[PDB]
Parts: sequence; structure tokens; C-alpha cells
Amino acid sequence: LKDEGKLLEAKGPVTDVAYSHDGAFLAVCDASKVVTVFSVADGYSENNVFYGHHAKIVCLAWSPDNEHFASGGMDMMVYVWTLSDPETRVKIQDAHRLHHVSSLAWLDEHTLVTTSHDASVKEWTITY
Amino acid sequence: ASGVAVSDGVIKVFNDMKVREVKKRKKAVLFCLSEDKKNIILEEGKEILVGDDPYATFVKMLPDKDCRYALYDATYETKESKKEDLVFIFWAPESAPLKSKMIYASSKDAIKKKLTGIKHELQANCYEEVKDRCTLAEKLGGSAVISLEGKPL
Amino acid sequence: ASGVAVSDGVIKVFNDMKVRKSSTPEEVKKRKKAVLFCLSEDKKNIILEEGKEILVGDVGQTVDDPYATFVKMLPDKDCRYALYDATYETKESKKEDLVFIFWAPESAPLKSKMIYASSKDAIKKKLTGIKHELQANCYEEVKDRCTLAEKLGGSAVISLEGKPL
Amino acid sequence: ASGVAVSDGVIKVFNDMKVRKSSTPEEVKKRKKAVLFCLSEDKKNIILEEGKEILVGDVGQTVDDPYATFVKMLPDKDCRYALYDATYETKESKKEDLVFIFWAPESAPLKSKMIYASSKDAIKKKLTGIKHELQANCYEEVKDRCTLAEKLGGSAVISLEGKPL
Amino acid sequence: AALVVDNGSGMCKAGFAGDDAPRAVFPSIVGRPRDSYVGDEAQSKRGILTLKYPIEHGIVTNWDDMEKIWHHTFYNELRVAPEEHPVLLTEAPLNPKANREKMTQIMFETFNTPAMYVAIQAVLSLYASGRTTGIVMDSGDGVTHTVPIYEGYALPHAILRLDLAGRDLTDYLMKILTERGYSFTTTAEREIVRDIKEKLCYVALDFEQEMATAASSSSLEKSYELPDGQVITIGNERFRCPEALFQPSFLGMESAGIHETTFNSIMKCDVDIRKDLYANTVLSGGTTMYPGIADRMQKEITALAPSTMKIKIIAPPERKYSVWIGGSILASLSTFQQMWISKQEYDESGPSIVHRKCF
Amino acid sequence: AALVVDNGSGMCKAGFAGDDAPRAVFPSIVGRPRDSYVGDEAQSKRGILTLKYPIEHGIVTNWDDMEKIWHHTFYNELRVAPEEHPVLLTEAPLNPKANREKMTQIMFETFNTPAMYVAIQAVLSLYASGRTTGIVMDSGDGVTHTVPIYEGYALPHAILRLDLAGRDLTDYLMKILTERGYSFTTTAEREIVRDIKEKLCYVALDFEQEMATAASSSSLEKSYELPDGQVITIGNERFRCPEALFQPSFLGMESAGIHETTFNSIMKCDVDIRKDLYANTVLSGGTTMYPGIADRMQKEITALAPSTMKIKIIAPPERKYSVWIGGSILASLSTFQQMWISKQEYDESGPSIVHRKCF
Amino acid sequence: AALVVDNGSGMCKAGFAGDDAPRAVFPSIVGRPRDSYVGDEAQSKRGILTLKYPIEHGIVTNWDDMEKIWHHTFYNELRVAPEEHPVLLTEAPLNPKANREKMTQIMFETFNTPAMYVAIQAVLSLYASGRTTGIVMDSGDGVTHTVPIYEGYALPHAILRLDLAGRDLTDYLMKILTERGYSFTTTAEREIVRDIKEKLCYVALDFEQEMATAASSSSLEKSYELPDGQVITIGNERFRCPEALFQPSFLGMESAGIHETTFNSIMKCDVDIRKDLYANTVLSGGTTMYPGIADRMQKEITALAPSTMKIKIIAPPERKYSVWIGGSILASLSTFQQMWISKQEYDESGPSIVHRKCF
Ligand SMILES: Nc1ncnc2c1ncn2[C@@H]1O[C@H](COP(=O)(O)OP(=O)(O)O)[C@@H](O)[C@H]1O
Ligand SMILES: Nc1ncnc2c1ncn2[C@@H]1O[C@H](COP(=O)(O)OP(=O)(O)O)[C@@H](O)[C@H]1O
Ligand SMILES: Nc1ncnc2c1ncn2[C@@H]1O[C@H](COP(=O)(O)OP(=O)(O)O)[C@@H](O)[C@H]1O
Ligand SMILES: [Mg+2]
Ligand SMILES: [Mg+2]
Ligand SMILES: [Mg+2]
Repeated sequence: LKDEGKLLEAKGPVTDVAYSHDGAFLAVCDASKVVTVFSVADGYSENNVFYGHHAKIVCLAWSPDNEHFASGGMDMMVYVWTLSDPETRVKIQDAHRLHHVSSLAWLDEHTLVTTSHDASVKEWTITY
Repeated sequence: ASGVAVSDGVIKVFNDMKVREVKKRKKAVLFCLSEDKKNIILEEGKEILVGDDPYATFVKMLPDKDCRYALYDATYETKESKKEDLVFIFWAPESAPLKSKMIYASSKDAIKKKLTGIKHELQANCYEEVKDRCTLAEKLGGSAVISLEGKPL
Repeated sequence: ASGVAVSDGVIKVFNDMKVRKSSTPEEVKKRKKAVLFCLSEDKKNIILEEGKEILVGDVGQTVDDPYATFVKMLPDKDCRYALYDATYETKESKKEDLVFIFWAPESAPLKSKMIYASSKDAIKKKLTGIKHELQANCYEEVKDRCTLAEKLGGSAVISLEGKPL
Repeated sequence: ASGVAVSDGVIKVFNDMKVRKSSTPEEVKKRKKAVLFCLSEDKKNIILEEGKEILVGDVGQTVDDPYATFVKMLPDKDCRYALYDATYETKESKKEDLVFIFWAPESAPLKSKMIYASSKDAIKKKLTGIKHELQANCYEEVKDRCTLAEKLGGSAVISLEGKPL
Repeated sequence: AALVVDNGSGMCKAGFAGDDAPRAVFPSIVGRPRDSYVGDEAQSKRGILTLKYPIEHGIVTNWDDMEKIWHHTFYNELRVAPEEHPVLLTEAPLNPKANREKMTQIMFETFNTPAMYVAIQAVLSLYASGRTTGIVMDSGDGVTHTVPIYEGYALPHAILRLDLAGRDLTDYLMKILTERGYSFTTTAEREIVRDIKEKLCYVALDFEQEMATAASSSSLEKSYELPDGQVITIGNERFRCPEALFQPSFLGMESAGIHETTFNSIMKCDVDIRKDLYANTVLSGGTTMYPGIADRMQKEITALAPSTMKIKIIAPPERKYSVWIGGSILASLSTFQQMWISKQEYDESGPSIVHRKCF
Repeated sequence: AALVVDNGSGMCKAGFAGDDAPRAVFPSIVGRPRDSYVGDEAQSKRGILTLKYPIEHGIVTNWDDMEKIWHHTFYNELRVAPEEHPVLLTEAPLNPKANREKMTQIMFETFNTPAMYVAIQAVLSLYASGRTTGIVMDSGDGVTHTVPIYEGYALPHAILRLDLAGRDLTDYLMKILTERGYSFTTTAEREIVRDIKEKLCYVALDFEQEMATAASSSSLEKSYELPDGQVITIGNERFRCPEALFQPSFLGMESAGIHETTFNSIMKCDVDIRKDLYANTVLSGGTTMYPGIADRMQKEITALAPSTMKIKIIAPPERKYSVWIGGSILASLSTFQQMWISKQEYDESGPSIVHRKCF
Repeated sequence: AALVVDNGSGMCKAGFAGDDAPRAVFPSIVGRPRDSYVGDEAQSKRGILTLKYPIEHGIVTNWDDMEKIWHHTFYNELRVAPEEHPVLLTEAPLNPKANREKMTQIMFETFNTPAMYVAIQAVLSLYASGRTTGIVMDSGDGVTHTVPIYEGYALPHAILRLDLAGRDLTDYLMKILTERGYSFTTTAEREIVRDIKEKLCYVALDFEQEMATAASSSSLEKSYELPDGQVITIGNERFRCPEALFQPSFLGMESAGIHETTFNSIMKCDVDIRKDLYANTVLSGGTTMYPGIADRMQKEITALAPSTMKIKIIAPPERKYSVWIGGSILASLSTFQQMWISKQEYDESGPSIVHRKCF
């Protein structure tokens, strides 16, 4: 592995990074409750910044349609972010009550899978 | 824990004494290990009826060289109010043999925990500790108690 | 080191006599209170003296004093190894310990004394777990009931074999 | 306890060197950064060395390293008392503390080493409020800038006299 | 230049206004023989003298001993004359009004300070975080305080004091380190254990899950080197020691944890303001510097909080000395020079002047 | 028949249930060359080997040496097979739960004991005195414990551990006996000094007055005969050696005396129960067997305690082996046959069954 | 002028303050017929008389012979009247307080000295090296002492005494010289062997390698001329005799070597001062004058101390009489004359004045 000498900047300690399924976008979430998306096509420059989490973000996933991504944090809230419009989001409040979502994944473009420390796996139908 | 089993008659006697005919209500009662030392039986002829100094005739009932359990329905009148609460008394004289002291002490929680609702426990390890009327008052309400057994303290 | 080896019949006797396993009361009486070891006729192994043993059942019924009877079993003109199960009591506890007695009277022939003394450490290293040892070279050194008491505990021992000192 | 007394000039210098009172900027430059003490010619008082001192104004203008030039002032064949005003910095605070340095090289005459060591407790107890003491007995023990850092704070010190370790 | 002194239950932080960090941080102890050693001098003598805390739970109990700490602070630590610099002092929450008058009296008569000011420790931490309304959990050495503040006014009826703090955690680590065979009994060895606590201890998000994974964890084991060169090794005690903050039963205490004490004080306020207190929980103090204590606090408080409520635990990186830094910034402001309690005003009004100017 | 084993810090007391005294009392040491000798063998093997305590302060630190001591206990000392007798074991106060399960695992897997039980040493001493509430001052060989017990429940937050015990007193007597010209340095000579300590030492009610008495007469001088026949004389060292219990400064220690440690633990409890603890102070252990120790403890605690309180120090004549005697009485009861932990129960719930069955 | 008397276990050093060397150095023995001969006179009779040491291990055991030794010191050796010169006396570490009062009582009442002072031998050796903090390993004739000193005050709880010293090395060399065929048994031949020890013995850096070196070559062999003309050759006994210092098992002793005793006493001190003691190990006494002993001491302590610690063994060239030279310089100071104990002061206070003026 060769260090390319490129340092993308976040708002705090990075907690999860996930490339898009087509590799056109890199989304970085940190402990400063911010999700930063970098456009791989244009010099790995910042594309958008998404606000709304009020606690440390712990997980992140990219939808198969390459236009939406979901992030779960320690605020016990899951947000599904529209890549084009940062102002639109889906608030899944207390997907797992009293437990933060430890990991999450997408079955398809409309089904979101969330797990947590309560040892349960849940599937959610996301409608935009 | 010694492993002895508290007799069922002890629980019924405490239940009758805890709630409040009068001429048959018990003011004091003694408990002892059975002859085989596997049951906390009730002593047949060691008890005080309410109709019958009630505390003096109870202390003299305690053996001088053996340990016993007791349940006294001590009555006292504090400054604010007059109340009556049961007192669990663990009589364990120093002159008692070593085995008797150990078995009674290790099985005291077997009987005390079976009598739920008891709030006062007097541990008397000598005659001066049980004859002493002041310490019983302190156990009941401390400085709040002014008179015990109807007499000033 | 003379090279005399302990026979398997002596090791088995020591193991049975050391650790007391649970047994029927009729089997407890067959336990050994004292046992004597000698040399084989070819002086190559330490063997058991046939008939020179004290059973626990004999103690108190036939044998009134286990120590007095055991001492009389010691030869007056020959060396012998012994294993006595001393039952004593100090001011703080009652104990039951094994004692290794090395009997070697001055009246014994010089050949026997040299072989027994040189092989004494060889047998005692196989008899693991024994703490008290009495080395007696005269009848007076072993006849007295006291001499065991100083070896056992010293002045702490207040009783020996159920009889006050 | 040699009975050597501390001169009033040394105590006056220490009192001014410890407490920093508000003063004009031309008066701050007259503060002493490091001062050397020595015995009188009659060996009865701990007098102050005439020219063996470093002023705060000299630091940063003529004296690039205050500690390096301070060590150069210590004689290599005689014992001295020194007072260094170290300004170090830890990971949590920027501190400025007084250090009492007892210079006593092995090459010094035994008469000087004995009197300086015996009378050290007297002068140190008069200089109330000092926490750090560096006992240097060779050049290698005091020349190294690190040896002050372990004495000052230990491994927590990250800067000394404005420069990283 | 003004002086800022933060009188803590276990440590005294002092310095000059406008500085980023306090110049002197020394133990708040006064030792006397088993003539009188104050500060780090008492720690360097150990068994010859007896150690006592004038401030043990934020509140001064021995005013004679606290004078010597103040004298040690000005002359030996700060190395300045108190009569030449105004002094800003910090008081513990729920400080009795008698203590406020005594504190302002000692400064003006014993030390002849020209100007003085007294500030609440909790509000200084909240102000330093850019907040005016919120609840501050000040977990220090000898006392843990949860102070709900509403527009700069601490609510005295809802302030809860918990005696579980860093001092008890050091003793707990001292006790459980002896289970590994290490002997830490003397006073000098207690500061060694405090260094181990401040360097290798951390708060686990789930104690039961951490205990299971740490059994076969190759990174849990850490090595610490003693001042004499000996090396001690610490394992699951790294997260067991600060767990007593949330589970006081580890210490034998029956009290509630810091998360429940914080929740209890919020529930003691008006339902109108509880929403703002939940979203502005500010952590301050040395004992809140464990890695992972903010994530654990958010998880625990959310369990006690109502179903639909935003929980925001604030753990600024400078929360260790937020009380002092807030005071130093405040005292250095030019507009603050009119809020000092002048010496002339003291003579006219007396010790009661602190109740009006310092509020 | 059941076996009762008291795992002391310096001496292991073992025997059979129903007996008045333990059959075997041997040092709890494992000696290895400067192959492995355990107990009195290590003592009677010259100064050619290093001695190590698996239990040194009540807590097992080396579990490999503990098995050697237990193997020595059953086979060489008790001369029984552990697979045929149930074993009752005693544990020190504040024993970690992991150590409690490890003791259970060794008995059932290494020794294959049919049944097994664990009891607290402090509660066994208190029960043997006919008491359920009180404070037990258990001073042994390597550790002194003050355990306040209320209604059969020991208070963990108030239990104080003191490293001063008989082992430090034996070494102190060796140090001060060299002042008279008696050189006691070897391991064999250490056992002689222990005999002198256990026969000629006593606690003086007034130490300063007693020292004047010794210096002005020879009535306190006593003669001791060495094993080789030499007679040595001992004077003020008779009461100076046990005085280190009340003045640990004689040993250079920082900790408070046994009287102050008892007072400190009492004051760490609730005020409602302090009166009962003051009147129920029970002494136990070998180091409490000095004549005049109850009178000295009564006088010293009375000075610290309030004047209105009543102080009673209980020193039963059987307090030396009160832990073992209580266990022997308990294990021999016909009702205790259902309180054992069977092998079948062990390999169905694991070592955690000890927390449910016992404790 | 003032007199300095360093009464040792086997040799008495005496002289005048301000002198570079002690004028009188004679054995500290008193001979009696098998009337009374002291010092060199007792050595001149050999088996005619019996020799006893009033000081044998630092402390005085028989005060009657000590007075005769002091009387011999003043009139026969120093050739002065003690009533005209103040006397500075030195005492061994851990000296009983009663012996200190007896020593000053004898000086003022028996010898009528005008002034007197008592100093610790260990602190005089440390001060003579330009140090106030460190550990002094004083190996003399009858006793070896490791005295850790902090800030000029010796730590009594950490002072370790080892009975192995130069007297035991002379007897060992006598024992191993007979293996070559040289019979050294009488008192006269013992002084010859002492001369061989002081001129031909040295400490080997690696004993096992040096032992193999001597067995394969004659480079280590040296020749010594007896008083009456015969020449004896010594080979591997040159480094075997002082090897008993590091391996006391050569003499049958169970104690540890001088390197281990020094390490044991350092580990008995406070952890925060152990680093200073490691780098300030000062050797004193005649038994430390073997060539190559500082290198061997550094190597042995390095293997015991932690690898991070820095070990520095100080072996000044004048360490043989460093106790006396330090005392002579101290007493010669014109500013020391107020530290004497005057006769008028002694009358007012009695023998107890020594505990205050001399500390
Ligand atoms: N970096 C740290 N990590 C964990 N605990 C710490 C840390 N720093 C200090 N502590 C503890 O915090 C306590 C002192 O902090 P402080 O806020 O000054 O309390 P106080 O002002 O009441 O004395 C000490 O007990 C210390 O051990
Ligand atoms: N009769 C006695 N008088 C004074 N001290 C004693 C006496 N008996 C024992 N000691 C001391 O008690 C210590 C061991 O007693 P013990 O209570 O069994 O301690 P542990 O529980 O640690 O084994 C020993 O150090 C012994 O010296
Ligand atoms: N130069 C030397 N080399 C080796 N050993 C020596 C030397 N000089 C003396 N020794 C031994 O040192 C011993 C006395 O030394 P010293 O320090 O005066 O002891 P003390 O304090 O008892 O008087 C004598 O036994 C002597 O043999
Ligand atoms: Mg604070
Ligand atoms: Mg014990
Ligand atoms: Mg000497």
C-alpha cells in the first residue's frame, strides 16, 4: 500500500467510512455528529455535509441505488440521507429502543436492516 | 447457616402476635432448638399472656446457661404518640456452652427472616444487657422514647 | 550409601499405614499401629519382620500400652527399622503422626550397624511424608515413654497414647 | 550540622528571587535567574558569589540557553550552592519554580565537601518554600539538560526554558 | 494582572488571569506531625505527619487550615504578593452564606487583597462551554455535584451532592490491585495508583459485555512502571475502577450512580425547563476525563429519560480545568474591572458585600 | 466425617468436624531451592531455599502453591483422602468472587471432594461468641482485619485491612533482641523468637509507665532457655514487641494501630449501628492472644469513642482458633448435611454454584 | 584542640581535629590472664591471655572494658589529658538510646572532659563524599551496616546489619591457607594472615571465570614474606577470601551478601527515594578497600535492581577512615564550637542532654 499523500478532512474522530457501491462517492462520519460525502470523480473533494445527528455516529451504509445512504448514531436515531438534497432525511427515531444501532445494511433500495446490542435484527421499509 | 428448620408454629404465633381475645394474646414467648437440634420449636411453658412488671417476669424466664430466642410485644409511649411494636430478642449468655452459642447464632437468621415485618432486634449477651431498660428504649425509638412499659425512663 | 533397596512390601505397608482410607469398623482394627523392618537373608532388600507388628485392634484390649509393647519387640542384639503411629496430644491440639525409629543398640554386631546406618537415608527418602524420627542406640534411649514426647513436640506434649505424661 | 550560618545577603537575594513583585520593565531585567552561593574565606558564613549570577534580562539577548551557561559557572574543583529559577512546561501547565542545586564534584577537596554537605541542611531550612533539589556530584549529573526535567516533574515535562526536550 | 484560585476538595488550581492553564496544581492538604506542611510538602513526608483536608466535599470545614493553603498558594506556588493583585475565587455549589462572608473577610484582612470576586464553579464551567442554561455534572476528587442552571442562575432546590468521586475511585483501584499481589498502602504509593488511574483506566460502554470480551483480549493488558523501576501489570481493573461511578455497589455504597444523580436533579426541576437540561448536560471535572465516559453517560441517562426526549452529553476537551479557565478568561476582561469588590467598598459594607456584588 | 480447613495467612489449621481443636497446624509456606517443600518441611530444611507465601495477606495470589499446601494438608497432615470426606473451607473478608470460584473448582476437579462449602472467617468468629451483630478484630499472621457485621451481614464498605500482624511482630522482636546481644538471624532462630513472643510477651496497659518500671527494677525480666540449653534474659522487650500493634511507627509504618483501625471502621458505618458495634467488639486470631490486650484495647478505644458510648471488648478464651472451632461445630451438625455443595451440583451449575449455595 | 575518637568493632581510630589522619589506630580488645592489657599490648602476649571485644558488632556490650579502652586511648595512644580537650565520639547505626546516655555520662564523670559530641558514623562517611542523601555500606571488622540516609537523617527502619565483616574474612583466609599446607593457628599467625589479606586479596569481577583462570596458569600467584624470613605463595585464595562477602555460604552463613543486603535495605525505603539511593551508594570501612570491589558491587546490584535504574557505586580512595576524617573536619570548624555539649549543660540536664544537642 502506497500513501497517496491525500488527507480528507472531517469534523472529528472518524468512526466509519463507506464507499458508494459504484465507487463514485465516499461518505465519512465522525464523532462530531457530521456525515461528509466526498466526490471521488472530482479530485476527492467534499460534496455535501449532512447535519441532524445529536450524538456520536457509529455506523453508515450505502443504498444500492447509489443515491441514498443511512447512518446510525449513539442518539438512538437513524437518518436516511438523500445524497442530492441534504435538507431531506428520514428520521427513524428509536429503531432499537434504549440501544444505539451498532450496524446496518440494505437488502435493496427500499429495505433497510438495522441491528443493535439488544441482539435483535429488524428490517424497515423506507419510502421516499 | 446451621440448616435447622423453623417450626411452622413459630410463624403462626408471630402472625397472631403481629396483628391486633385480649386475655389470650401473648406478650412474650420463647423459642428453642428441639431435643434433636433440628427445629426451632416453641417452649411449652415459657410465655406471657397479655391478660396476666411484664418485662421483669420475662427476663427472669431466660435461662442462665443456655441461648434462646424471644418475641416481646413491648409497649412504649413517646412524646408524639404511643405505639407498640414487637421486639425480637436473641438471648445468648456468655456462660452458655460454645456449641449452644454457635448453633443459635448461626440459625438466628433462619427464624428472624421467616418473621417478616419485624423491625426491632435486641441482642443480649449478658443479664445486664437484657435487664437494662434503657437500651431497649433506645432500640425502639432512641431519644424519642420517654416512657417504657407504662413507666418513666 | 550401601545400596540396599526398599522392597515393594514395605512401601505398600507404609502407604496403607500413612493415609487412612474410609473402611468398615472390622477393617479399621486391621490397621497397623507399629511395624518392624529388617534386612533380607542376603542383605539386599529391606523386608518386613513377620509377626513383629502391632494392630490397632490389639491396642486397648490386648495391648494396654502400645509403646511399651512395641519397645519389647525391638531385638536386644540387632538393628531394626520401625514405624510407630504415635497418638499424642499437646496443649493446643490432639495429633496422630508417624514416627520413624532407627533401632541400633551398641550390643549389635558391627556388621549390622554399618549396613543399617548407611542405608537408613535410602529407605527414609522413599518413605515420603514422615516428619518425626527417633534414633535410639540404647534400651534406655527408647524404653522411656518421655523420650518420644520430646521428639514429637517437646514440652508441648501433655499426653501420649491417652495416658498423661 | 557544622553550624555555618547563612548571611543576610543570601536571604535577601532569595526573598527577592522567590516572590515576584510588580515592577517597571527595566526592573524586571534586574531579576536574578541563577545565583551561586559559597562559603566565606573564614568559613563561617554562606556568602554570595560576586559575579556568578545570571540576570533575566541576559536571557534571550546574550544568554541563549540559561541552564547551559549556568552549569559553566560551576567550578569543577569546588563545591557550591546554587539557586536556579527554572521555567519548564508540562502537558497540563506552564510552571516556573525555584531549584536548589548542591554542586559537589568528586574532584573537590574533602574539606570543602564535608562542610558544604554538613551545612546544607541549615541553609535549605532557611530558604523556605523551595520544593526541588538537585544533588549533583559530577559534571555528567548536571550538564545534561534532561537531569533537571526528571527532578522538576519527571516524564511529564515536555518543555524546559522555552525549548522542547 | 489578576489571580484565579480554584479551591477544590482534593486539588487547588491557581494561576494568573489570561493564562490558558493554571500555573500551580497541588493537593489541598495540610499536614501536622503525628511543624506544619502544606501542599506537596505534606506528600513528601508521609508517615511523620498526619494529613487532613480543610475542603473535603467542596465546603470548607477548617478555616484555620485553609488560610495556610491560601498562603502557600500566593507565596510558594504563584510566587506573588496577594496585596498587589486582585484575586478571583471559586465557591462550591450550595455554599453556606456564612462561608461566603468568611472567605471575603480572610482575603481583605489577612491578605490585604486590593480587589476580590467570588464565582460559582458550576456556572463557570457552563459559561466556558458557551451555554447559559443547562445542568453541569462536576465530578471532582472528593465530591460529585449535579447543578441545574437556568439562565445563569443555579437552582439550589435541585442541586444534588454525591460523595462518590475520584478519591473513592483511587481507593477502589488500590484495593483491587492488591488482588494481583501488588501492595499499595502508604500515602506515597497512593499517588502512584492515582497516576495509574489517570493513564490506564477507561469507562466501558457495557460492563458485562466488556468483562466477557476482555477475558481473551490481547490489548487489555497494560504495563505501568513504578518510580523505583518496578513494572506492574493491570488487566480488567482498567474498566472496573471507573465502573464504580455508575455502580456504587462496587464500593459497598447504597447511593445512586452519577447517571442517576444527574437524572434525579433534572426531575427535581420544572417540567418547562427539563427539555433544555437534558440537551445541555455538560461534564466537568477531573473525574469526567475517562475515555468513554461521555458515551456511557448518554446510554445510561437515555434509559431513565422519557421516551421522546433528546439527550446530549457535552464533554469538552478542556473540561478538566473548565472552572479555572472560565475564571481566568472572565478576570482578564477589561469590562470586568468594574465588577471587582474593591477594598474601599469592603470597609463601607463589611463581609456582607459579597452577597450583593458577587450575587 | 467432614474436614475443616482454615487457610490462614501464615498458618493452616485443619482437622475433622466435631473435634475441639484442629489436628494439624503448619506454616502456610512453599519452599523452593535457592525441589519443593511445603509446611514444616520448608522450615526444617536450613537456609538453603527461598520461602514464599501463596496466601500472604488473606488473599490467594499463587494458585499453584495453594494446591501444594492443600495436597500437603490432606495427605501428610490430615492423612486422609479428600475424595472420601467433604471439606469446609474458610475465606478472608473482601475475598474476590473470582478467587471464590477458583477455590471451588480446585476442590471438585483437582481433589475430587464429594462435598464442599465456603464460610467467611469473620462471621465464624462472631457466631462462636454467640453474636450476630458486632465488629470482629481478627489479627492473624500476615494481616489484621476489622470486620463490622450487622445482623449477620458484613459491611464491605467499612472493612479495613491492616498488614500489621504477628509476622511483623516476630521480625520486630528479632530486631530488638539484638540490642541485648542476642543474634537471631537464621530461619531456625526465627522460630525460637516466635516461641519467645508466644510465651513471654504481653501488652502493657500504660506503655510509658511500664518502660519506667522496667528501667528502675528487674521484676519484668524473664528467662528463656534456648533449644541447645543456653538461657537468655528478656526485659522491656516483652511489652515493646506487641506495642507495635498500637504504635505501628515502631516498624516505620504509616498505618494506624489496631485500636484506631477498629475505631475508623466503626465510624465508617451508620450512626444507628455504631452503638451496637462499640459494645460488641470481638477479638480473634493468634495475635490477639497477648495477655492484657483486651484491657489495652478497651482503654484506647474509649479515648477515641464518645464519652456517652459504652465500650465492651470481647476476648473469648478460645479466640485463637475461633474460626476453625466455629466451622467444626457447624460442619458436624446433622442439619448441615444438606448445606454442602455436592459433586453432582458442581458439574451442573459450575463454580458459580458457590455464590448460590454459600453466601 | 579537640579529640576525635572513632571506636570501631575491631579497631579504634583516634586523633586530633584538623589532622588528615588518625594518630592512633589500635585493636579494640582488652586482654585478661587465661592483669589487664589493652590494645596492642594484649596482642603482644598471644595465647598467654584471653581476648574479648567490649565492642564486637558496633554497640558496646561490656562498659567496664570500654572505659579501659578509652583510658588507653587518651593517656597511652593520644598522650593527652581528656580533661583539657573536648572529645568527639562516633556511634554505630541503630545504637540504643541507653548506650548514648551511658557514653556521655562516662565522658563527663570518669574522664571530666570539658565538652563532648556524639555523631553517627554513617552520616560522617556520607558527608565526607559531598552527599546528604544516599545509602552507606559500612563494612568494618565485626559488623557490616547498610545505612540509607535521606537529607542527612538515617532511616532506622531500613538499616540492615550483617555480621559478616573483615574479622570473618581473616579467619576464612586462615582456614583456606591450610589447604596449601600453611599452618596459621595462633594469635601471632592471625596478624600475619591479616597482613596477607590487606596486601594480596582482591575481589574478582567473575568468580567462576577467575577460578578457572587460576587453575590453568600461575599468573595469579603471589609471594609473601613471613616476619621470620620464609616466603609463602598464595594463588586462588587471593579472590576466594573476599568472595565470602558476596557468597556468605562459604562461611556457612545463611545470610545474603553485601550486594543483596544493600539492595534489601534500598527496597525497604520509600519508593520515591529509591532512585536517589541507587545512584548514591557510598562504600566505607576497611573491608571495602579490596581492589575491584566497586566494580563487583555495581555488577551484582545491577542484576538485582530494575534495568531502567541507574546504579552508581561510590568508592572514594579515603573510605577506610572516612568516618574519622569527617569527624576531624567537623570538630575543627570554628563555627562548630557552639554545637559541643558543655559540662555546665550536662550538669543542668544530665545524660539526657545528648538526645537533643547531638540529635
Ligand atoms: N486525566 C484523568 N483521567 C481520569 N481521572 C482523572 C484524571 N485527572 C484527574 N482525575 C482525577 O480527578 C481528581 C481531581 O480532579 P479535580 O477536578 O481537580 O477535583 P477537585 O477540584 O474537587 O479537587 C483527582 O482524584 C484525579 O485523580
Ligand atoms: N499464644 C500467642 N501469643 C501471642 N501471639 C501468638 C500466640 N499464638 C500465635 N501468636 C501468633 O499468631 C500468628 C498466627 O496466628 P493465626 O491467628 O492463626 O494467623 P493466620 O490466620 O494468618 O494463620 C502467628 O504469627 C503467631 O506468632
Ligand atoms: N587495605 C585493606 N584491604 C582489605 N581489607 C582491609 C584493609 N584494611 C583493613 N582491612 C580490614 O578492615 C578491618 C578493620 O577495618 P575498619 O573499617 O577500621 O573496621 P571497624 O569499624 O570495626 O574499626 C580489619 O579487619 C582489616 O583487616
Ligand atoms: Mg472542582
Ligand atoms: Mg485466620
Ligand atoms: Mg567503623
